[PDB]
Amino acid sequence: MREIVHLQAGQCGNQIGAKFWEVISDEHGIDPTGTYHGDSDLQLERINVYYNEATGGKYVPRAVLVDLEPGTMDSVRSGPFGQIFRPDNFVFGQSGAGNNWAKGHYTEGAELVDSVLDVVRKEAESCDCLQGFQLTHSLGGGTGSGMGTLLISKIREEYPDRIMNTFSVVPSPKVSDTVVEPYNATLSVHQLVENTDETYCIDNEALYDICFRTLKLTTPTYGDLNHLVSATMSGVTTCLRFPGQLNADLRKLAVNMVPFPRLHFFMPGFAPLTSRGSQQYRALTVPELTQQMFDAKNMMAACDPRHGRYLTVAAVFRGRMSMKEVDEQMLNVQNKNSSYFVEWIPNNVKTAVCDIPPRGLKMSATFIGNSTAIQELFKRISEQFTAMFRRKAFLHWYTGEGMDEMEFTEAESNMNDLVSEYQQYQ
Amino acid sequence: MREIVHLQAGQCGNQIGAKFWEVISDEHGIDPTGTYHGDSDLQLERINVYYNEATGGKYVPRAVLVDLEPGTMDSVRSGPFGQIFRPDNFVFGQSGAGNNWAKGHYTEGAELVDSVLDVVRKEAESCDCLQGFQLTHSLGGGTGSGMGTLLISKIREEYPDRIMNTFSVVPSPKVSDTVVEPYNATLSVHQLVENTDETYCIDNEALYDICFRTLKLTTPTYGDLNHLVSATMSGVTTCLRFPGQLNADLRKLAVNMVPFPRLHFFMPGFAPLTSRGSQQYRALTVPELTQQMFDAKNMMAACDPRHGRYLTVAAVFRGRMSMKEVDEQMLNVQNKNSSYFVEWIPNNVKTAVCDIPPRGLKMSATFIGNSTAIQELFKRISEQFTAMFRRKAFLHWYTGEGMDEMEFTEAESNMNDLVSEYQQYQD
Amino acid sequence: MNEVKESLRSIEQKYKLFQQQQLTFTAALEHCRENAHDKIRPISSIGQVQSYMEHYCNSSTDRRVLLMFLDICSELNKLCQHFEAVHSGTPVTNNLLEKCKTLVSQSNDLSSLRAKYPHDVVNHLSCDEARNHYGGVVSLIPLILDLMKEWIAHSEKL
Amino acid sequence: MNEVKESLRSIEQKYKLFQQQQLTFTAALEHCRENAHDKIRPISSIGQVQSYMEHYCNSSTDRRVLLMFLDICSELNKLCQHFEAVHSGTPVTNNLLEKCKTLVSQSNDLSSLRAKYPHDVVNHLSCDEARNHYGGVVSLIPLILDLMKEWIAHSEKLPR
Amino acid sequence: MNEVKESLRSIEQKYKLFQQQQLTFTAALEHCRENAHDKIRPISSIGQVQSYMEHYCNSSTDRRVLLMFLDICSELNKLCQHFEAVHSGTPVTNNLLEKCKTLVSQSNDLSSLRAKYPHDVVNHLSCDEARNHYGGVVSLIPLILDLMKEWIAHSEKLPR
Amino acid sequence: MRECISIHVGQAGVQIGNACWELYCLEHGIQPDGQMPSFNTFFSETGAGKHVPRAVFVDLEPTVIDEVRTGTYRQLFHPEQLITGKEDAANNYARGHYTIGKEIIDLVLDRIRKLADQCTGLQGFLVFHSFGGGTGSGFTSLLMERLSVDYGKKSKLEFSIYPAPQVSTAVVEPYNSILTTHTTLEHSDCAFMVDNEAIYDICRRNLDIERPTYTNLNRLIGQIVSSITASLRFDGALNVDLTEFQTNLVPYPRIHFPLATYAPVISAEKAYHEQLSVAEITNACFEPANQMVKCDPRHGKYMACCLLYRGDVVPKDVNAAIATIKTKRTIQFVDWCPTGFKVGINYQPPTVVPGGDLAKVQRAVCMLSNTTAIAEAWARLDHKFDLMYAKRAFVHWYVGEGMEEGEFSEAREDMAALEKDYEEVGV
Ligand SMILES: Nc1nc2c(ncn2[C@@H]2O[C@H](COP(=O)(O)OP(=O)(O)OP(=O)(O)O)[C@@H](O)[C@H]2O)c(=O)[nH]1
Ligand SMILES: Nc1nc2c(ncn2[C@@H]2O[C@H](COP(=O)(O)OP(=O)(O)O)[C@@H](O)[C@H]2O)c(=O)[nH]1
Ligand SMILES: Nc1nc2c(ncn2[C@@H]2O[C@H](COP(=O)(O)OP(=O)(O)O)[C@@H](O)[C@H]2O)c(=O)[nH]1
Ligand SMILES: [Mg+2]
Repeated sequence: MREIVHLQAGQCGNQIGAKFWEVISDEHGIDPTGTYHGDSDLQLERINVYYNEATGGKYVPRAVLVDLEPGTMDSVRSGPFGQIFRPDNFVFGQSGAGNNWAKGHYTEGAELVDSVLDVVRKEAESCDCLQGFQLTHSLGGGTGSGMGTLLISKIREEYPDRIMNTFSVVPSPKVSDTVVEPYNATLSVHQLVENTDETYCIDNEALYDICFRTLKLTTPTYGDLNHLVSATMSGVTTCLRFPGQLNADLRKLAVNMVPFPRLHFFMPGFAPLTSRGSQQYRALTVPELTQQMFDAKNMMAACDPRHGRYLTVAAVFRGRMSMKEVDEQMLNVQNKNSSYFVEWIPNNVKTAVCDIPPRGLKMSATFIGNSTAIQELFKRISEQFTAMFRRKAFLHWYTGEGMDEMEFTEAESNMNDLVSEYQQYQ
Repeated sequence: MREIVHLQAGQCGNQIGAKFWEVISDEHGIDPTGTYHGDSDLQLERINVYYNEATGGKYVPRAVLVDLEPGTMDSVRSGPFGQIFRPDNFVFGQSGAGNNWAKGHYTEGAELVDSVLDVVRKEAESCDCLQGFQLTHSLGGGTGSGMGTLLISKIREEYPDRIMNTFSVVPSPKVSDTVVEPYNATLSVHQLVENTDETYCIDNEALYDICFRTLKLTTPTYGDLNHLVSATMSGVTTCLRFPGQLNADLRKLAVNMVPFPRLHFFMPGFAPLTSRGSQQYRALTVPELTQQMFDAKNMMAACDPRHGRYLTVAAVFRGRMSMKEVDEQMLNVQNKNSSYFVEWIPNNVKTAVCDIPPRGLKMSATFIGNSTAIQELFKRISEQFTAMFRRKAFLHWYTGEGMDEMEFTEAESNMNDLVSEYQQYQD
Repeated sequence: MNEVKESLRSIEQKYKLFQQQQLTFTAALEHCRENAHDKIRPISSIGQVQSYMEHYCNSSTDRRVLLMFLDICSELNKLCQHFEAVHSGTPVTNNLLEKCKTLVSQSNDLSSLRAKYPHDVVNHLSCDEARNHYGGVVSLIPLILDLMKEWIAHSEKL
Repeated sequence: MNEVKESLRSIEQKYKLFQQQQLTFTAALEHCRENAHDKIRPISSIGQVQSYMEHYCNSSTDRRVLLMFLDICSELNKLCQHFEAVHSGTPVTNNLLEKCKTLVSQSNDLSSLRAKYPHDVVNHLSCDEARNHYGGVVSLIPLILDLMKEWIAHSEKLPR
Repeated sequence: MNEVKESLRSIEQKYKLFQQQQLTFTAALEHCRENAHDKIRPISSIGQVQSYMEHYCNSSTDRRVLLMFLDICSELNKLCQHFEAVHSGTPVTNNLLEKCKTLVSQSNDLSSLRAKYPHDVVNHLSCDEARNHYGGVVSLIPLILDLMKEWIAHSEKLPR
Repeated sequence: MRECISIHVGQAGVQIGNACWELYCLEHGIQPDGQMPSFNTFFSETGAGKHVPRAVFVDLEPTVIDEVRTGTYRQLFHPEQLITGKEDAANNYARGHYTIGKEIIDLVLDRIRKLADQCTGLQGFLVFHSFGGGTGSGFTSLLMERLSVDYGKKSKLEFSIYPAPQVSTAVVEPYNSILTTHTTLEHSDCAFMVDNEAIYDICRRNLDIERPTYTNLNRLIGQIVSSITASLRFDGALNVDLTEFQTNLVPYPRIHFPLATYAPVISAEKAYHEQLSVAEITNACFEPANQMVKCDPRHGKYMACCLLYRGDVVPKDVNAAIATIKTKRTIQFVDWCPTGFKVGINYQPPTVVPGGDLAKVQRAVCMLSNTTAIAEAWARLDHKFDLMYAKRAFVHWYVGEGMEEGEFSEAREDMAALEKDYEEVGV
């Protein structure tokens, strides 16, 4: 009865969001054609959260896909599950923004978003109690970044009392894929702080590290990294759609991990990843998972807890399991790993357990973290942006489009004052 | 019983009316020969609403098709339903009016209409009590307009206590098809206000958008564009021929809809529209249809609703559904869109239900509405007619044909006073 | 068995179409009676219906309705033959086959035929004119359909 | 004997899948009854359910549930025939096989059938729906399964 | 029996034609009797009709109407020749065939035939002419056609 | 030996009347033909066994009547009792009072006199019509003007489709309602009222039906009438006559506008868990969520309450519950009607239609109650009627069809006088 509209913008967001809808179909048993073939009534019980209803048994995804370059959406609709989405939600512009944030904010995408407002309005008014918008994008690509951060700012003015969950891949030091991505970082996170509630900072180097170290897979292309990514967004709503022993919706999590509006940047994780030679040698238990969640290796960020302190941590379980060992093992690591948590927040861990497991795995776990290792990630962004603006370089694509340099210095003030305030509580 | 004869004129009218009967013969299930082969007795019951009974199990359509240029009616008898119409019902003139209002009214007007009036009065008095008239003429073609307006003028006089409903084609700027559209439409709409009860205005340009935007039609010839015009007109009189849970007719529509005798210009919308690639991709329900109803993309005229207020809104629904849903979802649209309707008329929306849906469809939705934004459909013709008259453009035809220039200024001034009438109730 | 079920489904669909087009059949019977001027003589035979269709029917829709009734009778006769082709013998099955053949014969006195629930064709029509002539023609189809259903149930039991 | 036991195990797995999709079967029956407007006359035959699926089923999942139910009934009938095809049969076994044939008969009225413990198929439906609407159609699986298991036990109890 | 059925409509149509030309036929037999001087003999013999046509015919109209009547007789004879071979036989059917052949034979008197209520051809004439003069000839056609409808009813009744 | 005559006007009187006599033949055990496999109270009989109902149905637009002519209950009714009109009145009171109302009134008056001659003893008239209707507001008004001239002191009742405040199926409905509350003010002895927006809210929360149509509205409204006039139909411990409850509910010749409220509006699954005590059937009657008309009692004061029960009800807890009903201070009463409760008990319990969306109940309750909560319900409708006359909308049809424009000014004064009567009574 609660619904989420899944906005999906940018080529990275389109490719990540393509796998997102692929797994929740796989957990519910939906073919690429669109004929329902779920073998259980449990997903029939709660399906209206993400799918909508068409006449004849067609369950249509509630996905809006918008991008300024038409090349992705052809490959999206030519994908394995691209034959099911809404063509009227597909609104493609012609000119790609060219990794420029000001292109997505004044020049070409600024006209397109008015059409985007009508499309999301069409999906919104069909419901009665909507949670909010799960938008998948990326900070690196200015087409997803320039248009996307204008969308959060516009929806927030329109809809004050909802939830705004954003899954964005933050810029990375070693997999720097765009020269102006530090500019695309600072001009975008400046909108991510003020008017966004749930923000999930995914860093691809750990995703690169996980497939290298933990999985040791020989040929995992983008069809395989996105599979690990796509599981985590389900764990955000794994208690929303699957009823069980202990239930928690979105804002139950959102209020709980966020003490102040400046602290809302979430490191995600998934937890039953296992090396292919070691299924039979590994015993499937809750204490086996206890090392695995609070392993530093399995996080989706190139960050170290060694560097920062946990404030709030959320780890939702998934499977048929007791409540003893869930509390007892968390009693163990809250004891031993006391230095990682701050001394002034007790009962750091929120544990919620869902009974329904994913297909092909008897048990699952999903990680959310709110540490103070994200301050150095944003600090490294700040100093590189400080060095670039010191030379005032690359600005002719920016200043030549009418936007002024006063927006650069305010974000530079706003970037440091985000993480300077992180220090006071550290 | 109560009865409407259908009237066609001009090249534009005869192409619409040929396509207009392509759907109402389908809804009643009639072969091109003229013999019923439907699968429902309810079709046979009120089948005399448009037809005349004939021996041998035949049914002859009753329409008066008139054209001074005989090129069009040959294509009418070359149409798919050319062998079903009455051969005595076709009246042909010698020379066409040639996109002139002056040639269609006074010079080459009287020599055909009295031969036409031998056909109409024979058919009209043949019934017991006639219900009204339904004419398709266009304001851009001289043969359709001036000859048609003269048909409007005198059949009104012959039967004074009777309703007349017209489906007229208003022009658009980007689809400019006649040089004297600021002349011919001005010379037509001035006599329609005084002497027509109901006027329905259709514009070509938005239909070229609708086949692209709504249905995503790839090769939209006039067979496609007239079809959306054709099926829209059928839903206006659907309760006349089929039962309904809330029956209504044209003059039911009129009473609820028209505040004053001189403000009777409407806008139609047809809306169960869904593209071919989305047939499995949409749900058929009243939350979809009401949202599809008042959308700006689905009005059949080059207008915008936000530049005015809807005075009254009527709707003839059709299909099997739940009476609460229309009674609900026409209510909150009066609530949420509070400024988009007037405040001096309470309960603006008018609703009606017919039983039988069309073949190939589950539920259907039809819109008829008067809005105060319609004055741009009149002041544009007013400012263009001033642009014509200021440099004395094209006046040389009308001077030698007997038309006084004071007739233009009388037509200019009274239609200039009328645009304030839509304007004054806005403010 | 399966082919008998297919023919039964086809006969049921055609009979549902006839029930939808039932009023046109009444109009056809009225026009045939008016043309033949046999108001005293009630319509009680399939041969009478065929003769009225061939001689006292002029409307195309009336002829189509009479052709539908004749096709229903032909389908009943063919299904009766196919039942004998498919089955060997039983007491109830033999009695039902004899009754079906007698009812499907063109000389069957239909005036004694009165259908039961859920065949509400009598309630839909007027039983004054039906009890005069139309009731046997209205109720011949439904009792035959019920007998066919009973024979199908007996064949399933066997 | 061995193939009959394998067929019974496959039927048990199929009935477990049907119980996992049991609410889909109830929704399919409700949709078929609403489409056919037979809200007063209850569905009393597997052939009647098949006809409703043939004429008044439009939802793909509903059609899949009805097809699974009809195929499970067909497998039960094939096992009933295979019991006589395999074993000679005792007198009580002949009575049980006649009961199996009568229960799996498509023209038989199943409105009088109600399950008992430990089969909670009746408790899986509402009291009115079990009493007058779909109790027999819901509970046909358990009594037929118990009859098949009793026939297998009787065939095992026969001497050599 | 499609040829038989087409013959049935043709014979019915020519029977309607004969009954439409009933009044001229009586005057035809009247002047035939006047020319033959056999006023005592009641006209009920087919061979007598043959001889009267062949000898005492003086007008083309009478020649034509006697042609029509004897053509009716001959085509009914051919229909009886098909009916005697088309059926297998019950005692009732044998009685029907024997009566049909006995009536259509020219060697039999037909003075004992008077029509029933469905055919009103008896009452259209004058008193003595309908009673004793031409009653057998007038009632020959309804008896044969009534045997035709009775044979249709019996053949539709009998299960083969 | 006693008889009752039910007159239904308009198609709003048709769908209600199609269900009203649907339950009546279902109660007594009557086949749709009119023969069985107390019946003389409403139905008449033929010596051959058939039954002819003593009822008249009137409409002007036949395609809703045409459902009856070939319906399931086609043979139940009488051929010449169901008078077929020619052309609809179409929401115009001036249509149904000067031109249409004057044609078939004398044919209506002739059939009643033919029925009154059959009536060796008649109790009164149950009139069914709609305020927003065209036929039900025009043709009723001059019928009641003519029925009161012909008959001196016979009993007269009314069941009206009162205008709900929010939902609407018409636009000039306030003009028809104002022109109905003038003529019926002068002569109608009583006026029971229902509105649709109450029923949609009732059909949602109580019957647990997501999608109701007027057939579901017909079955609930139709069973209200059955329990109203079951006392004359079936014997009981304390019967109520039609002459009785028109006198026990009307305080003044002008204040004659009661309400209704039914209990238990309860579904099949819901009543299997909710007990039906004598207390709980009548405690739900005074709960505002079950109120059959959208108005609240918190601004209202009750004037009179006629209650009718059916079935296995013991008369002990009838008084014990009403005693408990009188205990709460939240229920308001005026200080000049302390002993203002009526009790009617009937032996025969109500029956359920095949496939009934209600519950098959052992006991039942109806309340026909006047109150001062209805004054707020016209405290909006009077402002609606004064709003449009200020801009003089929709007048121009009313002038030409026969009524005076001054009748708008005169009937406004009667509208305020009735409201002024409600204020002084409700102090
Ligand atoms: N509650 C309810 N209201 C009905 C029903 N049928 C019709 N109505 C009401 O009838 C009103 C419409 O007016 P009509 O009944 O069509 O008007 P009329 O008196 O028949 O006159 P004409 O329109 O000329 O035929 C609407 O307000 C409907 O709510 C019904 O079955 N239930
Ligand atoms: N995790 C993940 N990242 C991707 C994928 N495809 C592209 N990216 C990242 O997307 C970033 C560039 O963003 P871009 O696609 O240009 O966004 P756009 O400008 O809106 O199209 C690069 O840094 C890539 O690392 C993918 O399949 N998975
Ligand atoms: N929608 C539509 N418009 C048409 C059709 N045929 C003609 N027209 C319009 O009619 C106008 C010209 O009409 P015209 O032939 O000059 O009328 P006439 O001279 O009086 O016969 C053009 O603007 C066309 O857009 C048609 O089939 N459909
Ligand atoms: Mg009406």
